[PDB]
Amino acid sequence: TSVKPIFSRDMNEAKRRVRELYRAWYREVPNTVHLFQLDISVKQGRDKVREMFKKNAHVTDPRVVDLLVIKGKMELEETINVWKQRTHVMRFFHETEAPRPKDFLSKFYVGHDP
Amino acid sequence: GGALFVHRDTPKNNPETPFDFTPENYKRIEAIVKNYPEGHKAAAVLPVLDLAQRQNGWLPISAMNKVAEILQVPPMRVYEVATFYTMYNRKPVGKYHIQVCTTTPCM
Amino acid sequence: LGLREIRIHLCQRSPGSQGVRDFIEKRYVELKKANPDLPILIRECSDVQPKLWARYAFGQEKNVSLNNFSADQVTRALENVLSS
Amino acid sequence: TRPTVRPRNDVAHKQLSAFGEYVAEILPKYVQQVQVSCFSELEICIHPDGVIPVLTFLRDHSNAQFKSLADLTAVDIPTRQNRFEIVYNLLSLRFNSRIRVKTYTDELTPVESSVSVYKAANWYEREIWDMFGVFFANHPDLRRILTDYGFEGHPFRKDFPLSGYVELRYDDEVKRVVAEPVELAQEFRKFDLNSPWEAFPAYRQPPE
Amino acid sequence: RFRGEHALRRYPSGEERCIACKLCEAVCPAQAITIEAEPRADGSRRTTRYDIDMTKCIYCGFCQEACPVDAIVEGPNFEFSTETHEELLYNKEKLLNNGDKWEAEIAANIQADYLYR
Amino acid sequence: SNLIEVFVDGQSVMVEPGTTVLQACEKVGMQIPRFCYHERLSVAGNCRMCLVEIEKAPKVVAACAMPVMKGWNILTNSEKTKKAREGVMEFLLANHPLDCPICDQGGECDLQDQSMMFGSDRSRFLEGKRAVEDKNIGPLVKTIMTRCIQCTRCIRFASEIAGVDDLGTTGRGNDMQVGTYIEKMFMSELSGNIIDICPVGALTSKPYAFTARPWETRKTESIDVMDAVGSNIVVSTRTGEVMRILPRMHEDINEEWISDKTRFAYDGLKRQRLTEPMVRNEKGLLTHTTWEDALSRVAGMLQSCQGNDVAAIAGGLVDAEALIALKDLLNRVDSDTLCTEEVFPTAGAGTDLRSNYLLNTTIAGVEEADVVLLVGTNPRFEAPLFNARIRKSWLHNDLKVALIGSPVDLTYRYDHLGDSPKILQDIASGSHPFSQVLQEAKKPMVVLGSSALQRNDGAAILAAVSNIAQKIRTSSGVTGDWKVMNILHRIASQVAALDLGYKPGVEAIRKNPPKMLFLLGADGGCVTRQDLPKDCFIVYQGHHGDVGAPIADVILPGAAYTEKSATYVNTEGRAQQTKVAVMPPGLAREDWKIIRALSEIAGMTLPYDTLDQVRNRLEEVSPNLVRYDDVEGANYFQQASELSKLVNQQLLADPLVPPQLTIKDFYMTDSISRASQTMAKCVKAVTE
Amino acid sequence: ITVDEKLDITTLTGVPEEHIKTRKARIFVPARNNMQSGVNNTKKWKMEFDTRERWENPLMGWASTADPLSNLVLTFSTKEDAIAFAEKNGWSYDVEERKVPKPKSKSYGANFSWNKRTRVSTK
Amino acid sequence: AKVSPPKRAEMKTSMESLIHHFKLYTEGYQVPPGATYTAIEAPKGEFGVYLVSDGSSRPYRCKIKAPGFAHLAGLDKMSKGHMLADVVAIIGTQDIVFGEVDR
Amino acid sequence: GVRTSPTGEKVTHTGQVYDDEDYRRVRFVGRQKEVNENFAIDLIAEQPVSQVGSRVISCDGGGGALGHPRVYINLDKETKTGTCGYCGLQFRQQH
Amino acid sequence: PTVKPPTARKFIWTNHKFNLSGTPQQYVPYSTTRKKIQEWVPPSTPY
Ligand code: SF4
Ligand code: SF4
Ligand code: SF4
Ligand code: SF4
Ligand code: FES
Ligand SMILES: [Zn+2]
Repeated sequence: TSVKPIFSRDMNEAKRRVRELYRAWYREVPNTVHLFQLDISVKQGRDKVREMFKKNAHVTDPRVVDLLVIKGKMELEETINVWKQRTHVMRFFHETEAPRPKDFLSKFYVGHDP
Repeated sequence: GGALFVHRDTPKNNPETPFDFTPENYKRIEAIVKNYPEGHKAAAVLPVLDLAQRQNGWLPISAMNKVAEILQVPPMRVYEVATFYTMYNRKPVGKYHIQVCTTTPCM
Repeated sequence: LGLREIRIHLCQRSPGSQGVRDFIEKRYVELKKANPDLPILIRECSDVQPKLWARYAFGQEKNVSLNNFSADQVTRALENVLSS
Repeated sequence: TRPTVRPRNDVAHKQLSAFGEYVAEILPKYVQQVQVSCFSELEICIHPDGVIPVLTFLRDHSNAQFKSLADLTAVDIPTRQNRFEIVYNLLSLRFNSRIRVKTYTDELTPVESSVSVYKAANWYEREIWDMFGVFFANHPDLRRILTDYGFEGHPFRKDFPLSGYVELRYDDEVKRVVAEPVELAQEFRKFDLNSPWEAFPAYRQPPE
Repeated sequence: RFRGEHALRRYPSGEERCIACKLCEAVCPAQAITIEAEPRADGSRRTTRYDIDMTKCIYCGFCQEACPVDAIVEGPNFEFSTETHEELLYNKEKLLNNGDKWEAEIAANIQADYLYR
Repeated sequence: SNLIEVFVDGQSVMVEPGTTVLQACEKVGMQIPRFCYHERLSVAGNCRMCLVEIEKAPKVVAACAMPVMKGWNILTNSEKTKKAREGVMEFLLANHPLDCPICDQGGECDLQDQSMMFGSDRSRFLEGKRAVEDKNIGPLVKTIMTRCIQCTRCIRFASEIAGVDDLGTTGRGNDMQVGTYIEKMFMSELSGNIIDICPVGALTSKPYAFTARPWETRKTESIDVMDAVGSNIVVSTRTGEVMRILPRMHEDINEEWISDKTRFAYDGLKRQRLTEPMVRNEKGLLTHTTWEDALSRVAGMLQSCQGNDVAAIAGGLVDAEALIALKDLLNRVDSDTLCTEEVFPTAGAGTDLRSNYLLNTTIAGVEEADVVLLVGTNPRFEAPLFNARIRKSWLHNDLKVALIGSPVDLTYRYDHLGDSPKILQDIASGSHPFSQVLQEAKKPMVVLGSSALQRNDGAAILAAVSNIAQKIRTSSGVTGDWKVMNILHRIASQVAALDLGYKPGVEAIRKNPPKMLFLLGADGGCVTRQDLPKDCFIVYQGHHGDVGAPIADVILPGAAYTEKSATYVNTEGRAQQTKVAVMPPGLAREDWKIIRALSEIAGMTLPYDTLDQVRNRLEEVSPNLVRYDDVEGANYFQQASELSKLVNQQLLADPLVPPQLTIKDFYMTDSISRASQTMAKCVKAVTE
Repeated sequence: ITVDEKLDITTLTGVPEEHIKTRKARIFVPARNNMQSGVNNTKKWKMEFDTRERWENPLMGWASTADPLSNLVLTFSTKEDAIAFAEKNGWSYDVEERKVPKPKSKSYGANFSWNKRTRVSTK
Repeated sequence: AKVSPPKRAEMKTSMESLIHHFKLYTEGYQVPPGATYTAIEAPKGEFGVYLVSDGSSRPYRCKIKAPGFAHLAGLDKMSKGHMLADVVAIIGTQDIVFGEVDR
Repeated sequence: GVRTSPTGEKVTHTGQVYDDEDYRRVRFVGRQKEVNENFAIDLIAEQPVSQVGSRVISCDGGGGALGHPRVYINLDKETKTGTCGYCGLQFRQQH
Repeated sequence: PTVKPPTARKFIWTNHKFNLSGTPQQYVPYSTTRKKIQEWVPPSTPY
């Protein structure tokens, strides 16, 4: 099956680039949380960052990995600058999403087939 | 249609209205039915119903149902035949029925 | 004892199918004559691994594979489950 | 057919057929299908490689100019082994003509930097990235045009429903605009307007 | 031909000229209309709930063209500036009362321009 | 070899010698516009819209009835044809009212479709436009005959398929009225279907009336209940309601036809529906309360109660899923007294060996059947569709139908062999009446309706019928791989039910009085608080319970079929799954999730939370139920035969009768029908 | 080019929220609306989704939901493309088999035949 | 009559006009499949829509061309040589509407 | 003078009246519940029964080009009043 | 209007009152039609 890979031939260099990206984020979490005057502790923010990485951890195809890395350096490229107000950077956090019951008889107890 | 002499329905007044063939006339009907191949016997609906109008100047719906019974055919075919043809009058007329050709070289 | 019910699954055409079908043909009628109450039951195609089930004692069950076993092996197997 | 119908010309038809045929003769590598709309607009199909060579050609060669890029776009078609048709639509300045260049890609396969021919391609490509997600190799820049900064999901593609997956609102809790899973006051009533009978007999496909 | 607010009309000896035929709802480019029609006592058909969101409404004129009987017509009067987002949503009832408030108005307009349409 | 090359627009196609023109054009994708022709109805020359030109031929030929010799070249778009179509469309539109705003079919009617996509754009002929007196017929069918194009469809259908023969035409020229001449009510099973066949707005649905409109409604695949045929329906939903239900084309079942009771039961879908869980307070009344509160009460009594002294019985309309759920719940407790409303005799191992347990010759085989007797039942009403295909076979390829056990009215004029099980027993013996035809029959069929089986003679009658299938199939009856013996059912749920191991009959409960009883849609009065001793604590779980809810100690408002996406089984064994139309009203959770929650509160938990896992263990009961709209033939009839011959039960003298008789029992039966005001209206319209 | 031949199933996380896990997708060929006769609605596979609850809005009563995917439909030429787009796009699916009219033989003359039971009354 | 609705006088009193009215509103006229790019002279410069029609009633994919979407992309080079106080005039001079640019 | 609920609400020409339990009724506190005081049906019986000495007649419903489209209604059956499907105003054939 | 008079139909308002925004007289929109599903009720007689 042919393909035109993007920045990396194998998952090796993929893992390399995502390591780079996570370095960048872990650099600039404090500068942003101080920059937009967020109320979050740097530790907490960093934890949400590494969480957002862990959510996608199961991917294999290094095309997909590389594309996701493009997404990451793109959004980080927007947060390193001021182009994104306090709003969205908070919007990663969910404060105003009501807690969703994940336990069955609570779901059944309300949602009627969610 | 918009232009018609009389519509075609049975609204009322003759559900049970008595009609009976005459025994000699049953002989006649038997003679008629003998003129068709068996397995059909429905071809006689038109001549028998003719005969009905013959002994009774006009056929009530009880005559239609009655013929349908004699020949054991679904009555809707009897009503159908009664309406589709000009001879059969579904409404009473007088003893003498006057008919004139108004169309063409008579016209 | 304890057996509440016994289930079997075959398919129309396959080696396991022909084997346990033969088992049902010859053995089944007398097997059921033996025990009226136990509701042994039969179903239709499971493409491979026809196997069988036995349910009893508060839902406890055991699962054995009938794949291409002889009607002999099936015989002593069900007699094992029933015997207990 | 005289009234009420557009009069059609065969002059432009024959001419454009000749020109497309010509392009096919000179560029056997990249050219796949060269067709002429019966309303006379030449449209060329191109393998997703020679976009740079083909357009470098169509900007030059002095028997064709196409100095101006009209518009760059794409159409999201499922059912195809390659979802998208990248459609280059060009304007010939010298000859009074327009021809189209169609190329294709799936989601992962990029199309490479049409910028180096036409500067006008600069934003069209970005807009395509944001609204579709076709990646463009070594574009000078890639950012979001027409959508929110934190927004995600490449809306125009049919996988993305009419409304979004989020909404905005404000509440005195956090003193900021927030997001919640989309909730409509009205269902967006759906209509089936497609009637049977194949109003158009010509375009029919063979049944199988 | 000016386009105001959405008055329903009725025949002389008012029949609720609306037949319920759903067209005005079907061509609404903002989709904002609602029609639910239960055959009433007389056996004739009218609408139970005929609604408009003047918020969503773009004031096309399409619902004025599509009505076979000219039940709904864009009013002459622009009379507006409600104090709540509630008040801009119209029941069949509010549209009727809008139609009763002025008709010979609309009768003059339609009687003027029906030669053009 | 019995194939013919005939060109279409110069494109050859190979067709059979005697297929029509319209079919020959269907093969390559041409659909020639048409009216009176219909796939299920014999051909007629009425519509005239089917005209098509063949080159070299001066006159235009009608594509409906014209057979195709060799070498016809059929030019569809040749100018002469298009002029013919424009003409025919014009003459049709000559006399027609302008009802499209008021008319019910406006989003559908083929005069509009074919009018735009074929006929001319502007009419002519000012002075004209005849009108017709409209004629009330049934409560189901609203009738405006002015819109009639007089295309003869309704006639041919009523005659051939419906078999009533009460519709016709009276008149000539402009004036021909299509309908009953005497103003008689026309009502029958399958009669409602006529409103689908009328191509124009002449006939329409009275109860569906003016409510909806085609383009606005969202079609949804679904299945049917209330009939064991596993009928196949598509619910038309509008913004969260059910407007009406359409038969869709399925070849082995329904064809395009649907039963009437099904078609009009949707009104009864929502009338009395139960939206809330309810608990009886010590005052002596049943009131409602918090859902999980009631779940905690029932949970409590079920915790403290065990042994065979706890029971559950289901019936009427229930899925397969919740049957599994309840099964493994009460099995997960102690023991299974679980039952169904019908009595299906189990002596010769009826519960297993599904060969004798269902109808094993699918209806696609009845068209290949030759001689079919019938033991007592009323297929006209029980499983109407099945009767429809019976009349189809009998109509086209000749049949001989024998009825046993009661004179009843069938359309197709059966032979009546008398009434007595002794007659059947004497057919097992070599006694003269009939029974030589069976020896002489090629592929025979014998069908035992479960209703007549509900008598205490059940195992006896089933035994004798099995004897018939023996004396046939053993020697000269078997023509090869083939099946004969089989049974059809009434209530839709029972087949999957007893496939799951339920013990049919209420007998077990009557033997062992429970201290707890569960009810899933059981309105059968065979179980009463009168029977169940002292303090019952009986749970009724269902939707709009009329019967047994007054007896209910606890209410669990289970959802109906249009709501839940469930699994059902037709009497042939085709597994068909319903799909969601509108989520249930009020609270009304899905059944198997109610049982699931009850489990998770109980000290025993079912091994799944989700419908996928549900259907997984459903396969772990029987594998067939995960294979959809696909029937597979069983085997092992003989074994069940020797299992039947083992026990002796004398046959009672009571002459059997189908519990349904004439038309009055067709409607209000099945307990969703008792909701709809519609069914009441047509009932008291027949009683007049 | 260094094409870099690669073999794995294609999946996508670059698309919307957790709906992917819960909802099953449906594949079918919509059966002809019976109240019309014509097939042009058919011939094209479609994809629609498990529906979800709708309620009466207390101000008006229009139906309302959080079901962003409710109103989608995607027309496909062949079923292989349906399963392809379902696999690739990541959410589970269920297929229904296509059905067609069964070929028939209609002979107009059979209306009038001598001994055959088929005969058209009224025609 | 099938492309555009009839006037009411013909609508009423005449059948085919009524039908084509009713359907031409409900369903709307069907357009044969094809891909077109039309361009006109609009006061902001060349304007055009690229229509893509499945044989159907509805369109399928149509991307308008905003002259402002092109002209705006030129500020990078055009404004390179003058300070912002005249970047005002640089933006305003080429006719542009940010309602048209975005779309 | 519309039929009035026990609560005081004015029911409508399609009776919408809220039930004493329904909380939604509170939205009418301090502000009027609007309904057209003139019903439709009440104006149908208002109209006389028109009679025509012909067999089959037309209704434009208020004159040409303004009204509902033409339809010819059949008066043949005289045991009921043939009604227009648009207006609703009856017709008969005189005797 | 006096030189060319209105049609003077019977059902038109004879007031044409003001503008109802604000005040206790104000238009409030609300649902039409009739309930939906007609909930069931238990019998008042015990057992
Ligand atoms: S004018 Fe308003 S109500 Fe009429 S079609 Fe346009 S948006 Fe809809
Ligand atoms: S188009 Fe006119 S008559 Fe038809 S539903 Fe709308 S307002 Fe009523
Ligand atoms: S029958 Fe057809 S053409 Fe006639 S009014 Fe109804 S929708 Fe219109
Ligand atoms: S009533 Fe309908 S089906 Fe019967 S002839 Fe008339 S148009 Fe055809
Ligand atoms: S199909 Fe040939 S006449 Fe109607
Ligand atoms: Zn009128």
